[PDB]
Amino acid sequence: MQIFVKTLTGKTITLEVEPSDTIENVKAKIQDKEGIPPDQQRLIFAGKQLEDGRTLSDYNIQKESTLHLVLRLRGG
Amino acid sequence: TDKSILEYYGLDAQKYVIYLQTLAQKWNVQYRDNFLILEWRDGNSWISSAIVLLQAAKIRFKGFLTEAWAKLLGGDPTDFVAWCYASCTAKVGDFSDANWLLANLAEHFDADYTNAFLKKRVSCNCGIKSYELRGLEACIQPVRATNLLHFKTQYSNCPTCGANNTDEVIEASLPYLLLFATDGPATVDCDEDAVGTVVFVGSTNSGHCYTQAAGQAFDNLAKDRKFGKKSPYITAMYTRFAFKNETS
Ligand SMILES: [Zn+2]
Repeated sequence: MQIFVKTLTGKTITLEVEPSDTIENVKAKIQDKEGIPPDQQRLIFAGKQLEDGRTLSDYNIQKESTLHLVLRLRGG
Repeated sequence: TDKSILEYYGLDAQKYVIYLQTLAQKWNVQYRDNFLILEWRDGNSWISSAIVLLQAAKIRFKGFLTEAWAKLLGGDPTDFVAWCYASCTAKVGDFSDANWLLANLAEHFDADYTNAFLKKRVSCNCGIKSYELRGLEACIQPVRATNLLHFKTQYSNCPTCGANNTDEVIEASLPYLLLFATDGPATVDCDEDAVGTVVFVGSTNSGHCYTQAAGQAFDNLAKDRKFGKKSPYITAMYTRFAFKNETS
């Protein structure tokens, strides 16, 4: 199925995914098109932070959903 | 183990271990003006930032975090901060992301998600699409820079017609609006209407953050940080955000 991602700079890209895809799988797909390292990525769906170990299914993410790709920050 | 523990705390097994680990921590606190401030140690500031933020926005919690937040404000951050680390799979010492933490916490805000809405309109060569966001999704909003100018009108490309498109906020009614930066800190003027902001300085892979509220900077490390209207913001928050449009 197809979903949309809004990138760091608000570009809209399209990904081909399945409900069984993990968040890491999606980050990898994003890296393919955008060149952004997985460990620099935070993915958001409808306000909720998406976690590496889990699947699109786990979050009830359906076709033509839009996710938000956000630069991950590391401050202390 | 049991899951009326894992579900009362809102944490999976791995995170619940971290939570238990962090319950041993003692977090020293002091007042500055009317804000409770955690003493800085061990890469603390992304914890501290969120905590000052929540106070500025007069936020309350439901569930387990209700009493955890009450205890923090009464001087004992242990239960609340433990959940904070656990929610981000972080150990004390780790540097991390205040906006990640704030999104985790927002799930448990005692807030009007029931009636919260954003009415939006996207325009492209496909035509004009009106649509609506509700609940928590409507309140937590990714932007390129955290002020209302960058929130109310956003731009992208439409994958269907290939034209640049325009997505605008037509109407809003929210218990709070939480703006967070999508591409790291971006230096802009904050809105005077923002009850608080988070500023991030240094490398995004090794930085330091602090919160601004009531015309002051609350950096739990640098006690003489100067407030700056124009700063490298990653976060801005508004209380009872309401707006209905015009555009002609
Ligand atoms: Zn179009």
